[PDB]
Amino acid sequence: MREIVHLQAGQCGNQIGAKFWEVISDEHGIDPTGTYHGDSDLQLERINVYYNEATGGKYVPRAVLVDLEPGTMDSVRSGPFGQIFRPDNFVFGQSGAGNNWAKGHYTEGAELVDSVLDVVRKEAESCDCLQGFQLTHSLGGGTGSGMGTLLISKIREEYPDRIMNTFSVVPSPKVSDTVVEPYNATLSVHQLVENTDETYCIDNEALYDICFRTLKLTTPTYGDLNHLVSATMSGVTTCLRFPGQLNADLRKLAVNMVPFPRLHFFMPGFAPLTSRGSQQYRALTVPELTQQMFDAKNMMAACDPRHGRYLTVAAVFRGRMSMKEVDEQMLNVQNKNSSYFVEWIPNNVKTAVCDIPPRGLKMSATFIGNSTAIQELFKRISEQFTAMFRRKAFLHWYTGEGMDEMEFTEAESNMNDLVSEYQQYQ
Amino acid sequence: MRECISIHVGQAGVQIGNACWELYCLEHGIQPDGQMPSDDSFNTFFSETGAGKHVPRAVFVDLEPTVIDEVRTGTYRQLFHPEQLITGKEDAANNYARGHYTIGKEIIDLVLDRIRKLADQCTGLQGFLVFHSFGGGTGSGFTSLLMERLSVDYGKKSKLEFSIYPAPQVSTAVVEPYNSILTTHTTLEHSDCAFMVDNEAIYDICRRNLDIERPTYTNLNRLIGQIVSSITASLRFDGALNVDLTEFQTNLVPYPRIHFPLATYAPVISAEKAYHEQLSVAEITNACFEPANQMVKCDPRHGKYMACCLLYRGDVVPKDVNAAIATIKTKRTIQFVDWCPTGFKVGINYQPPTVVPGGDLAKVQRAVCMLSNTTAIAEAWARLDHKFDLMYAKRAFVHWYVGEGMEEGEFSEAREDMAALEKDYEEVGVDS
Amino acid sequence: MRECISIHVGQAGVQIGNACWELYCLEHGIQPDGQMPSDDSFNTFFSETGAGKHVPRAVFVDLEPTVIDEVRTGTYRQLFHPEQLITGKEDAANNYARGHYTIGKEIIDLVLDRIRKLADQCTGLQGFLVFHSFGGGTGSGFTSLLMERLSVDYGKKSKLEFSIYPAPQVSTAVVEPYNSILTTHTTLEHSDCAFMVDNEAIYDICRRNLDIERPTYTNLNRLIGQIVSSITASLRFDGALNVDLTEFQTNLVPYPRIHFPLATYAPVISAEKAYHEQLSVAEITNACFEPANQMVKCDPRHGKYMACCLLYRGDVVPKDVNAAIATIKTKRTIQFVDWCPTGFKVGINYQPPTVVPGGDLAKVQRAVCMLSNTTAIAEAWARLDHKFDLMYAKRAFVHWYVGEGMEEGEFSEAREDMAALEKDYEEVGVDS
Amino acid sequence: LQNALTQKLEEMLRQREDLEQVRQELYQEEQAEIYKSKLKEEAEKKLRKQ
Amino acid sequence: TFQQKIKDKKESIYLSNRRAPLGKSHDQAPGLPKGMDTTNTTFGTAVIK
Ligand SMILES: Nc1nc2c(ncn2[C@@H]2O[C@H](COP(=O)(O)OP(=O)(O)OP(=O)(O)O)[C@@H](O)[C@H]2O)c(=O)[nH]1
Ligand SMILES: Nc1nc2c(ncn2[C@@H]2O[C@H](COP(=O)(O)OP(=O)(O)OP(=O)(O)O)[C@@H](O)[C@H]2O)c(=O)[nH]1
Ligand SMILES: Nc1nc2c(ncn2[C@@H]2O[C@H](COP(=O)(O)OP(=O)(O)O)[C@@H](O)[C@H]2O)c(=O)[nH]1
Ligand SMILES: [Mg+2]
Ligand SMILES: [Mg+2]
Repeated sequence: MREIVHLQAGQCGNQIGAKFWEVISDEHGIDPTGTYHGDSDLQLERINVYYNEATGGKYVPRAVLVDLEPGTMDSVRSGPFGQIFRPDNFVFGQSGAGNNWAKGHYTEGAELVDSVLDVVRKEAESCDCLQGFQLTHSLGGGTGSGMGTLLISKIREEYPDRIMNTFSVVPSPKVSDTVVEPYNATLSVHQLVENTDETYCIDNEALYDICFRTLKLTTPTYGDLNHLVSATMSGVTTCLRFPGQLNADLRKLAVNMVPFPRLHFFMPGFAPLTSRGSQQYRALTVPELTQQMFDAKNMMAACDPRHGRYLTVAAVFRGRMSMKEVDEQMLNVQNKNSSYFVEWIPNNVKTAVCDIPPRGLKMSATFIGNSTAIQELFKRISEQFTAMFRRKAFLHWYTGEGMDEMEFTEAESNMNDLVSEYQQYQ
Repeated sequence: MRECISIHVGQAGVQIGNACWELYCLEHGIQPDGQMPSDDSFNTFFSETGAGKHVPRAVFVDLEPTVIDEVRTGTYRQLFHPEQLITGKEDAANNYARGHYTIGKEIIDLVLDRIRKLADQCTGLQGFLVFHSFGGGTGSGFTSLLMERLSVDYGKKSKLEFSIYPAPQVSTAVVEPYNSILTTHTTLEHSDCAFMVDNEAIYDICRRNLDIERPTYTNLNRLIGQIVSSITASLRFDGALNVDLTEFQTNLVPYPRIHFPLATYAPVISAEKAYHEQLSVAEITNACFEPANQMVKCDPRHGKYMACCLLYRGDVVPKDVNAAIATIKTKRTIQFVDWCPTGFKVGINYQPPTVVPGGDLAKVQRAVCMLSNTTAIAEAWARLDHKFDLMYAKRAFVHWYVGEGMEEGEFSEAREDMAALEKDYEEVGVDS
Repeated sequence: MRECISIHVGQAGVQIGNACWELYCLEHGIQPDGQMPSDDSFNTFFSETGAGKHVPRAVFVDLEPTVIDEVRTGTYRQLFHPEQLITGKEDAANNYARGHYTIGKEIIDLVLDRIRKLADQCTGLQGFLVFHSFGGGTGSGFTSLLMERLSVDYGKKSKLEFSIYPAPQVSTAVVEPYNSILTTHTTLEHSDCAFMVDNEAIYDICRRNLDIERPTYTNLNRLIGQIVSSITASLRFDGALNVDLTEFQTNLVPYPRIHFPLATYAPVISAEKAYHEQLSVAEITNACFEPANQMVKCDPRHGKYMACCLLYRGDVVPKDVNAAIATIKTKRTIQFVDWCPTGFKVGINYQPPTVVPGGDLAKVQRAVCMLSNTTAIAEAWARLDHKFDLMYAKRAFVHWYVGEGMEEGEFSEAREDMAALEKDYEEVGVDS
Repeated sequence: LQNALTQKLEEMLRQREDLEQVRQELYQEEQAEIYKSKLKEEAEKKLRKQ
Repeated sequence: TFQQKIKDKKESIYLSNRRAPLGKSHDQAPGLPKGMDTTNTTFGTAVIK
């Protein structure tokens, strides 16, 4: 009735997405074999949202895995929940993109996406009433950002009156795991501004710092970072699958957060992350979660909200709580803290509560916020791109595959247009 | 013989409607299967199948299946008709131009055909009971073209619209002031009488009188459900003087624009408190006109009263009512307009209020429900036009409403009518 | 002393007869073996052999053997006559001239020999009941030359015909616009009353009322089987006001070329919904006139009714029939022609409907079958001549007809008749 | 009659709430045992590496 | 046939298999009260003189 199609592209997209299907199958009760070994009649009530049917009481995900290197999905297929997908939906090439954006958009990805959309077409036409799409990528590479922004514009023309969900990992200032990282971020965000209804920003730097000051982790491997991202992905779209007192689907969150069509980049968060030093001494109340929501350490990007202003803030709760206690707590954050919110919008704060919390936790919630602090993430990319563009460093193979010099200047002008509109509305 | 039709659109009406039909069955002695256990009091709200099942006169309509499909599998799945539970596919999602122009246009023939089938089983019709809220686009966009068709098809039938009002500090949506001004357009012309209740004043009443520290959404609908049961208690039961739905339509509304009464219940008390207090008619009448018990967050002492209607239930003797009425006009704080000395209307009924299972209200012999029409809404509407004008100076959230089919000129057309409605209070509030 | 003869040709006519002669066995208590356990109510349809077997009065003719050969192997082997099951070798193969010109000549002497033999056993003939479909080559080709031998043999006998109308959008053959025109060249001359049923309207009857999402051809033929047993029921049972077969020719055929009525049954409902409803005489007669229950896909609000015949069954009384009929005449939506101030014809029987075991229809006390002669069929026949004209401008599919005996000139002669027959709906639709 | 109906409705709501409570309750000890196994695995891995 | 019965018993859990079997409607016994034979009972209002 309200179906979502999930697409995983790139190494960063596939590793996060493969953990995402392990999280939600535990909440719905699906074994790694694919059969339903579930415990409640409420888990199977709304299961067509993310899953398609099989033969013999089995459920397959509504996912398409695409990447230009076959070696990445060999690790995914050999994983814990790798035996759940359809082998027809695996679409791979043989020559890698080389982390070069002009390869993944013009000369290498342009021959694969004929076979990519045919999987998307027959998986989206089979629905009865489609709501939107999900796509996971990163804004640092040539595979996540080369094919990632190409897949959006092909299906935006095919399905115009729908909603796009892209969960994008943004490049960090200090981590810097790629030499050409400031180039392909500006080239990819030129298409995400015009063609995506909802884009999320995730920082590896912030995801590291959450694991130390809050979870007190000793060895934060790449398994634990995807456990933080996948819990926020499930909390956004919990009103489709679970009953609630005050519910809000995906298009419900499309209207309230986006006042003008240019500003749809959200900083997200999770409410009850707790270390086991203070897990067993913790108190669980609605005022206690609210302290942990608006912490800037809990946000998953390197932007300080006190260096800007908030536009719209929502928090999707999960569990059995009292709705008066929810709203007076979320009114007090606006009355007393008046500077950090804008002045020409009354009641910046939206709320939503569902009755099904995540497993093993009494009360939980997810945080989503729209702030003018995100200009610094875009400003630091624009100044790194400006320094290298003067000397034309690293640029002479992008020009070697049919991509002109004027295309990079067009992206920088459109990038500085986004920074101006955040400061103008501040 | 005499009966009414109940329509529950949006979400906020449905859980109120779920709490109302759980209240109606206990008063008439019907199990939630719908059959009496092993009298024409139920003909106002139920239809008797010849086999022995009572079917409610209710249609439950929403644009999304996640709220109605809990009723098809709930306790009351055996009570309703399976074709009365109308259900769409994709929700309007708080967009007036969705629930009125592009999504509400695919199920209007199904909801109106159920209205014809329910009203053809009728023998004599009194009115309708539509439940909605102002904030949501489902409770605003869909109601507007619902009552546009009922007004044309049914000429002089009453349409008692029950509406939730957006509180000044308690609110959920951010586009909520945009929908409520657009919601007002269907109530100024197609609505005979629309009742106003908000959420924030119920929060304090549960926090002050009930001593509930953490009120929720199931406790608010029980307080609202008593008032809807109190209005229609003069139809299902015999009393000293009985009020029809058409009876108090004339009594409360002065003008073709001012039809927004304010609901109040008394005594709103807990079980640990009423066991010690002596309650009579002379106290529960004064508790209605107290400034701390109005169920809409507004100050009545700023404005002036226009018309009132107090409905008493239970063991009430009508001489004791007259002493209570005469006491009020002697007090100087309660102020009425000089062009209306006859401002009260009384109703006494012999059927006491009932308790609900798992509820928080007390067993009290008599209770009074007050419907007050005052000028205190003037500050409550000068507020909501400032929220609309603040976000419309920079054209915020407009590009969603425009794309679905709604024009831009109707945002200014709705604001100029709210200016005409705001100045109608001050035009009639001054004493000649 | 009252009898009817049924002939089933093609596949669509015969396969309904599997569900038609199934139903007559339950009503009178005849086993499928053909022996009646422990009364002249079955003399219209069954003739009793002196040994005790009861045999039907039906002739089963098909050029293709594969649909009759499953009857000769089934449970109903012991019911029919071995000589009333006539089969050929090769079908008409969706060709008109393979049923009328080439193959239909060789076996029609055996067909009319049986109809001569059945009539000598009968003491009174009231009509014929020929079942076929328009689209096929056997349902269109073979019935056209059957009636023109039939009309020269029996002159004044009624010839009631139950034909499957080709649906507007859904169809299972390609030359159906070619093959449905050729039937009407003779049925406008040699047929007196041809009822219309299509497949797309019953699909949405099953989808909405019965809540059947996956229907088959055994589902549809049980619904059509009820209407024929409701039309005939005034001949087999005693009633308050009975209608003869010749009786509703004069009521329904005002002009010699306007004899195409639409059948409608009510209450067509499932077994879960009817336990909640109060099915009465004043409501099941409104279920016929709503546009969602006509068994032909046409919009009746565009046209106007000419003659209606409401046939009731079960516990119905004459007050509630005509109190509810006069309710219809006050409604502005049902528009009659001004040259028929009276158009309603009423028949009432005393027997309730009978459900088959394993069926999906509910067990209801009463039923109504409506036969409406309307002018809305012009728009149904406008779209089918538009199907013929686009396929004839390029001479598609013509060369299969000329290779069997059919000329090309009769394609122009049959088309010009539909130019006149659609014109006559306007010459009678204009008001004086 | 009102007392009888109130009693039966209270019993029905109590049973449904008990079902929801027990199904929500049986989650946490599984996670506790999972992390106890994780700690034992970490200690064994450290000793094995040394 | 027994292995197909195994397969259909496992396959009966589906939403499509609950909503729409072949040539039938869904199961009406949750809707109707317990212990009532559907084809034997009579639905409607009886007219008594
Ligand atoms: N009293 C009461 N009010 C409610 C309840 N649920 C929601 N509301 C109020 O309804 C307002 C919003 O309108 P809703 O009815 O929830 O939304 P809607 O009309 O269904 O529109 P959509 O959500 O887009 O479908 C909120 O501000 C709440 O205050 C409830 O269960 N009880
Ligand atoms: N309702 C219903 N319609 C049928 C059935 N069988 C065939 N039809 C209709 O008949 C049309 C085709 O014409 P037929 O009567 O089947 O063809 P025919 O007369 O048997 O001609 P031949 O097949 O050559 O012998 C199709 O478009 C169907 O709509 C049936 O069992 N039930
Ligand atoms: N959270 C998370 N991030 C990862 C993981 N693997 C790689 N990354 C990030 O992805 C960035 C590089 O992206 P890249 O591999 O070039 O994207 P690709 O071209 O699509 O393969 C690095 O900065 C890493 O921080 C992972 O398993 N989890
Ligand atoms: Mg809703
Ligand atoms: Mg055939």
